[PDB]
Amino acid sequence: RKCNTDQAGRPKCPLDPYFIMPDKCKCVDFQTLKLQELPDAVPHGEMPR
Amino acid sequence: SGFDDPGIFYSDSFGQARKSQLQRRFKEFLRQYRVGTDRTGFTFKYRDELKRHYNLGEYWIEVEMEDLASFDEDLADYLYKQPAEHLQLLEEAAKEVADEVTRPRPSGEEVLQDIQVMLKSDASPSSIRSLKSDMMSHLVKIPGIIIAASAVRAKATRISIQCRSCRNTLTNIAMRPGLEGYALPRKCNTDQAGRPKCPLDPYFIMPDKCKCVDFQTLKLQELPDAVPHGEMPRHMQLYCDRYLCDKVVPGNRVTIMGIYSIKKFGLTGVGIRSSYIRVLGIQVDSPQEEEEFRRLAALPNVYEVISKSIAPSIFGGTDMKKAIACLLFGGSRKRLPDGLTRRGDINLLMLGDPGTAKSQLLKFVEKCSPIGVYTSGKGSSAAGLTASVMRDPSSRNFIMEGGAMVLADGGVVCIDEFDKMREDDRVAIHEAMEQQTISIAKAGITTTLNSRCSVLAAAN
Amino acid sequence: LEVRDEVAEKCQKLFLDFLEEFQSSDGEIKYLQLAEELIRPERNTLVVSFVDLEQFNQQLSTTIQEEFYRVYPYLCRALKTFVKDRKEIPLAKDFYVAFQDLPTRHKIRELTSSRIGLLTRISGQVVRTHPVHPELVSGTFLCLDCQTVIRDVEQQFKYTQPNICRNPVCANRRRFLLDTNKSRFVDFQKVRIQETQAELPRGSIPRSLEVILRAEAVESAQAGDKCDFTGTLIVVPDVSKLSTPGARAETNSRVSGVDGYETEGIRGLRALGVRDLSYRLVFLACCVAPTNPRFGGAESIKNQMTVKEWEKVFEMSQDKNLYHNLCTSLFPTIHGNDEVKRGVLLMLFGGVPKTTGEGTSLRGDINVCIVGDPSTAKSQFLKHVEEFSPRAVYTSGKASSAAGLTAAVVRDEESHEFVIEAGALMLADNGVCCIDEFDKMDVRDQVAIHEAMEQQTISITKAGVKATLNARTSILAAANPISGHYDRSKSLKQNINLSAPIMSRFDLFFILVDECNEVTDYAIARRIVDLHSRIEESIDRVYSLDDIRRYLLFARQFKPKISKESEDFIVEQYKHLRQRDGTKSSWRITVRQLESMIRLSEAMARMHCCDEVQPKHVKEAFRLLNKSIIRVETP
Amino acid sequence: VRGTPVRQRPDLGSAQKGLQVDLVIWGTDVNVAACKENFQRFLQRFIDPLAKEEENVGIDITEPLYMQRLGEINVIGEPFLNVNCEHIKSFDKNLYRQLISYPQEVIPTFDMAVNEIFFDRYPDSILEHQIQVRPFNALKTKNMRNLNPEDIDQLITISGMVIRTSQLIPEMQEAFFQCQVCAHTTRVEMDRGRIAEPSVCGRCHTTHSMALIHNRSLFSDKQMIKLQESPEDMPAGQTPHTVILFAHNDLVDKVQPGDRVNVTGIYRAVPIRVNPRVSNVKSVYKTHIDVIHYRKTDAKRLHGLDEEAEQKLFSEKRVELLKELSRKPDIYERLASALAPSIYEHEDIKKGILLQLFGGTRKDFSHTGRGKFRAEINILLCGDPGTSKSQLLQYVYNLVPRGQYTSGKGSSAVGLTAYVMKDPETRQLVLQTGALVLSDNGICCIDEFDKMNESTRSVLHEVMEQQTLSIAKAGIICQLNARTSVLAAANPIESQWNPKKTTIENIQLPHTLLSRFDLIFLMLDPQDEAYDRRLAHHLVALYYQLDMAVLKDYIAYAHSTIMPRLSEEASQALIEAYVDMRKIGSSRGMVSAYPRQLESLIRLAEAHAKVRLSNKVEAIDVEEAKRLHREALKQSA
DNA sequence: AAAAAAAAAAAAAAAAAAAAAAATTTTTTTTTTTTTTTTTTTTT
Ligand SMILES: Nc1ncnc2c1ncn2[C@@H]1O[C@H](COP(=O)(O)OP(=O)(O)O)[C@@H](O)[C@H]1O
Ligand SMILES: Nc1ncnc2c1ncn2[C@@H]1O[C@H](COP(=O)(O)OP(=O)(O)O)[C@@H](O)[C@H]1O
Ligand SMILES: [Mg+2]
Ligand SMILES: [Mg+2]
Ligand SMILES: [Zn+2]
Ligand SMILES: [Zn+2]
Ligand SMILES: [Zn+2]
Repeated sequence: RKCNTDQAGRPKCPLDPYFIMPDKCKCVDFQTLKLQELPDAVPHGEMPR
Repeated sequence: SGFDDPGIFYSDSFGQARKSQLQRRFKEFLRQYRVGTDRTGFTFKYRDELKRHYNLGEYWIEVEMEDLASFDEDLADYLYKQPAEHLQLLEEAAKEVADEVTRPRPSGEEVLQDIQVMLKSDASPSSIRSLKSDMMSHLVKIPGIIIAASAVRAKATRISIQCRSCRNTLTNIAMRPGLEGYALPRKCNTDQAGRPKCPLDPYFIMPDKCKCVDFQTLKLQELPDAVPHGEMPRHMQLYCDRYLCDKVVPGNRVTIMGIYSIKKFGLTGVGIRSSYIRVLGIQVDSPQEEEEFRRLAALPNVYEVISKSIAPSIFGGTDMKKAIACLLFGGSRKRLPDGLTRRGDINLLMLGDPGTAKSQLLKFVEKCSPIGVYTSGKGSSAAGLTASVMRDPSSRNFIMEGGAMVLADGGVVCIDEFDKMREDDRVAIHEAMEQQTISIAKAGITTTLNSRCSVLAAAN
Repeated sequence: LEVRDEVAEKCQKLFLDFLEEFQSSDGEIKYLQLAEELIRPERNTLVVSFVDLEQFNQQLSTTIQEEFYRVYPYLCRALKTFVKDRKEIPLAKDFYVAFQDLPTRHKIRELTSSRIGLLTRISGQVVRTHPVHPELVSGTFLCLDCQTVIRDVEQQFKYTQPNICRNPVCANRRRFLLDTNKSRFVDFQKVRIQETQAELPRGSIPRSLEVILRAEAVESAQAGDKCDFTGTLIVVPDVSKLSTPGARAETNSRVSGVDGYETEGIRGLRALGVRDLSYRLVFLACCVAPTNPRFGGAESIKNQMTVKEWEKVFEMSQDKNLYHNLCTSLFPTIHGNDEVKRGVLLMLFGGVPKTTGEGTSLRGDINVCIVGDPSTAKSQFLKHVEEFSPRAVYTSGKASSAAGLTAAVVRDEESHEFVIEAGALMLADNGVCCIDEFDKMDVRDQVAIHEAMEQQTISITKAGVKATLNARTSILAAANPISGHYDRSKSLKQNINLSAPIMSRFDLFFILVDECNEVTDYAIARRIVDLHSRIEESIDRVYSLDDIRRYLLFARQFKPKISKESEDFIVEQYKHLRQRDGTKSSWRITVRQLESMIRLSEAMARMHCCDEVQPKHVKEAFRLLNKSIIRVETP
Repeated sequence: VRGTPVRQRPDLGSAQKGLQVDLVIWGTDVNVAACKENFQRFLQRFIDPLAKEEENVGIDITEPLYMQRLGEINVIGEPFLNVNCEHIKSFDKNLYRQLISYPQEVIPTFDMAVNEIFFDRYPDSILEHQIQVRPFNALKTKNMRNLNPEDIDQLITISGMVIRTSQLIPEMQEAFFQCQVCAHTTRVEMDRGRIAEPSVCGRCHTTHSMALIHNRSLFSDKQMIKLQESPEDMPAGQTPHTVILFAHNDLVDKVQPGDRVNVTGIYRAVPIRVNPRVSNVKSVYKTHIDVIHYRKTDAKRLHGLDEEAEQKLFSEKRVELLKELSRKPDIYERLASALAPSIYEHEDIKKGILLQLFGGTRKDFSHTGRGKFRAEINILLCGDPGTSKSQLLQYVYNLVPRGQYTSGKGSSAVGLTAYVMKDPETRQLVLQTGALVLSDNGICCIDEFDKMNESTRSVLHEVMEQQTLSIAKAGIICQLNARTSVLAAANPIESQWNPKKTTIENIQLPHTLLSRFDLIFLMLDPQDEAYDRRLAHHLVALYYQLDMAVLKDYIAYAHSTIMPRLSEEASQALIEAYVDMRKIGSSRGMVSAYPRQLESLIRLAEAHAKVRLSNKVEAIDVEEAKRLHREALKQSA
């Protein structure tokens, strides 16, 4: 929320000063799967969880 | 197409009188106050005043409350009851009428400066004891003696502030006059689409682009005669502004007209707000004359009439009158190409029995000279006979205490009891009476103060 | 200093006098006797008659009719005094006053703005009814800048926060937290009604408006009814109804904007409190009655019967020849077609639905089909049934997509719930649906009504709501033969193009051949021309339409047995019917025809309001089926 | 002024400041005093020179015209004075320019003038509010697409067809505020479209204690009328164009869909907010009209149902002229020849169309139980694409009020009955009606009826049978009215009436639908040589080229006054006629008779009775019905 | 070969997810200016 320098100048850094540096982020692969209950596992009248 | 934002435009107005009409009636007062009788020939006093002052580069005028009431009674009542904003209207009227009278001004002064409309009344003053709460924010008139006058510091009437991110400006905000503060805005209004906004407190006060005017914080004190028997004198601050600065000095006895007020610095002895008087007006307690004096030169018995008239009540001593007239006129100074100074003052001494009118004659000469100081040989009460330089502890400025010899420069010092004076004073006057320059070389600095007085000395 | 509404308080005084001093013809204070019943729970309104108002005091009556909105809470508090003084009710309970029997009447086209805020009554067909909810009337709030509670702020048909915090040195207009327990609500149902078919202008869609039903007049309306409503026309605030700027409120304070905060744009509008004022008419029904009431009020309905109508239906039941009398009364216009008359009458009476121990829902309704050559009064019979009965919905062929045919879905515009909009089968529930051009229904929906006929129920699961809607309606179908003309040398299943299961489900089938026989032709011509020349007379319905309609409603609740002798006759006669089947009929005989015959025997017992189906009924039912089923005529 | 308040005028719009400039109102030269006196001068002096007693009904012509209008106002009690912009133009031009160019102020000056004259006369009458002038018949704006923005906030007259009318929209007028501390009340009139809320009580002085109470504030009406312009000058390749009208207070609901109107109103251009919620507005401005006057009178069309219902519509001399026309011997043929002069000698066809225009006797049936009964006539015109059946349908569509036109499979059942659409103006799923419902109480002219696929032909059965219509869908579940008369134009199979095919197969329409119809004219080609020559001379004369007014008056009077009832002679004639029709109908090659054809004979007898203004249907009527129903279908041949 | 029925396509309308957008002064610290007091050094 607040820059931590104590040396930004005679004035201070504004409120919420940080912008994410996109290039300097090291990232990974991720995947949102939609797993559905096993059809033989589902009880008779219910619906697949 | 959406890359610009051209400004708004508006037009002149086509079609309890409103403040704009009070502005109009102040404009009428200035433009039409006719003072000169039809027998005496007429003149528009304030139109001529604005013209002359604005040409000179004075930017102020002096409007009498009596004239205001005579031309328009309701305006006078309005200024007495609610001076502040109605004074603002009056200043705007002075600006506009100034523009009218000097509309085709030459180049180099194209901008129209503001005008300070000082006001002076003739109503007898109230008393500092009588400045109770009910008389507050109404124009009050007060006598007093100033005792301390601070230095003229620059205070801002209109400012501009830049945004730290977008670098756009809020040019020419108006600072409310007085000792009135101003909280900065906390949002950059300049919104740009599809972009993150400027930060929370974006604004920094651009110092290059402001309008600033002087101001002086004086201290006024109850008139010592006006104080009751058992009572300490009352005091009041004053806030002199833009041409009331340096119009007075400490020690001067003055009458003021101003708005009894309060210091407005935020909502930060419960409920008390330190108070002052935003002073509007100050008073301090020809060819005809030149022709009279030329005739007086032309007279045969100018010597005799002056001699008689300087001691009309002092019996005898006609020769004494002669010599003292010669003194009061004084000789003449010369500064040859050698680089030296030749004294022009005439110095007289009266070594007399304790009966004659020595001290009375001195009192006459101090009254009758323009710049006259009557001092003993040991100075006067809390007032030295000769200047003294001091180095301040805190600011290490040179505080010069001025005595008789320097206060009364180009005039007469009546040194009563010349036969008793301190040795340091004696050694000072030894050269202050033939060089007229008192030299003081303290651990700080060398100075050669100018004591160009004439010594009328009285002793037993 | 609590300024008083002088006229409203005088109205409170005079109406309190009316309540406590108006006495019936018998001499007792009728509204004291009615206010006796508000002590009970689940009851918070009196029903005061506007004619009584007029008789007691014309001045107060005209004042209420002209200033109904302003006086309404005052009349409610007058009732509160009138009941609290006598009985020891809970102090917090609120009360209401319901007007009826109002002399004047208006129309949904007549409900103009000048009628705002003053009493008015209209008629309408209740399209749909949203669920019951608690609605906030008087709210208690808490200001979140000084924690002072602001008490009893009124809700003007919108969630209203207090206009400014009651504390003088706190100008909170934004941050308020509702204190739910301290606030008081009113039970509330929103319903949609539309213009009655009689009142349509030329080329005009039926307008529809929303009617709010406050406490105790809340479930009285129902979808499909024909209800008169009485109450105020109010205006409920709307917002963002138009894309063009319109009338907008704003404070009259002359504030300006300082530099850097200038009251412009969004900041400016929020500062001045600008808000559009877009409204919409929303009727506020104070009371609701059927527009054509059945009664002035089997054992419960019998108690509801007045003495005159009770003896009328009694002598109706005791009447013999009621059979042909009902035929004539239902169909004075028709000539001949006695088999169709009989079948449709029995259809109106219906059979007895039953259900097995296992859970098989035996059908009780009896569906009829009229098939014949063109211009043989088929659509006329369906129109007669429509115009006669209540809960008699009508539709024709390809004029009804399936969603409106059976059921649709909408989301509650107020809450999260969903309103299951009622289709033709639902509106015909426990009644009749007259389907015309039945043969020309798409498969997609003819299967839907087939499901309705099999199960008496349709379960809709669509667009985020599931429900199992009941529809016990009976179907009267009209079916044009293939080629336009019926062919007696072919079987019925190849004359028409219904699905085999649909044809199986159909209980009765009538064949109307347009043969050219001139004695009959003279009869028909004389009949219809007589009708046209003498419209108003030339009808001799021996029992009025209201009389027989009441008789149907009263007869419906009698459920016949089947005695052992009648059962013996049933089985032997079905055996004889199979012997006939064993030449050949145009549509073969199965066990479904046994089912049809027993249901029609039940419906004849229902016509005579018996508790036992007798051989008379069985014989007549068999005769009906035997004459319905015809021999295919090969040359 | 007799203590009679001047009423709010929402039509003129939000009032302006009314600033005065010394050279009138700012930017507009009107000279309110000059306008008021000029309008008084017009209102006394004007005597219409070239007018007609037929036009001005019940008005002494030589006597002061608009003062007699004021007298009608006094006796009736309707404070509306319908002034004619052409009268104003004829009397003086500059006043008319003032009215056309600056209506927004020129109207209240006229109302002030008219009230001055009104209580100069009649200082004892009672009126519910002051008199409101309503100008009309401006210079007809031929093509509204040609309206520049230099014509914004002027007065215009357009002609169109009302397609939609919204529900009532309230309009705040007197914001009634109540303090929530001391319950002090106040009222703020609509200042300039805004409600300056009081912001401080006037009795306890608390700030922002005053809440607006909605349903104690008085309101007005407003209704959005969606109209499509039917200009008389269509440029090249310009599609037609809907337009939005706003009708205020008493003008609400006085025009129903399908009604062709001449609407006179002030043009308006309004901003449109970019989103529903934001306050930015597009620099492009949508426009609409605020409506002062409805006028449902046009020379080329018959009197609408409103003019039928009104009583004081024909002078005594005009009704007597109608009576003696009824006494004329051959009035049936006179009117038949009067219909469609540009078509040659189709006397039977034009007699049928005439009977259709007359209709029959709309018979009440409510307590009979029979349900609604079609009292109208349906006609089919069967022929190859050489005859002029399309010409007849075009002519009847032009000539009728509440006409609608369809051709072939350029339609559908959904767009014929109704559909659900998001209105662009309110963002609401409103319901819209199709052609059959639009032409509710008039004529639907269907062309190329054979090429009408089964879905969009099966809906016509409902209309022709019941006069009702059902739309049971997810949109709404209701039952609209559609009491139209169908004028169908069909073609035989393979576009030619070949001889070696009976009539029903050559037509090839469903037999039930042909039963629905009430007359079926087979325009075979007569090969006759003299007919050929007369037709040829007729068309070439059509190149080298009764009154519509008397026709309209006779038809409208017949509708208004005389509803025939059967006579016993006619009933016996009808029974005999139908049994004879069935007896000839043994041969089913022709279109066999039905009880529906008996009903058709009933209706045609009633139509002949109305042609005679009979009030009693007689054997002459029934015999003409038989003869027409035989010559149509050509059952002799 | 043309009509009827069914399937697919095109286009408008609605429901939820997740990324964007907007609002937004007051109290404490502490340096600097000023005054005051005790002492030592210097002068009478
Ligand atoms: N020669 C004189 N003429 C007039 N008044 C005199 C004279 N001598 C003394 N006095 C009076 O005596 C008083 C003392 O005068 P002052 O000049 O003070 O005497 P000194 O000069 O001796 O002190 C004064 O009030 C004055 O009026
Ligand atoms: N037996 C009859 N009795 C009375 N009216 C009849 C009879 N047969 C036919 N009609 C007349 O025929 C008209 C149309 O019959 P309708 O049933 O609508 O034909 P469809 O069965 O093709 O719809 C009815 O309005 C009715 O007056
Ligand atoms: Mg002395
Ligand atoms: Mg039918
Ligand atoms: Zn910025
Ligand atoms: Zn608060
Ligand atoms: Zn109040």
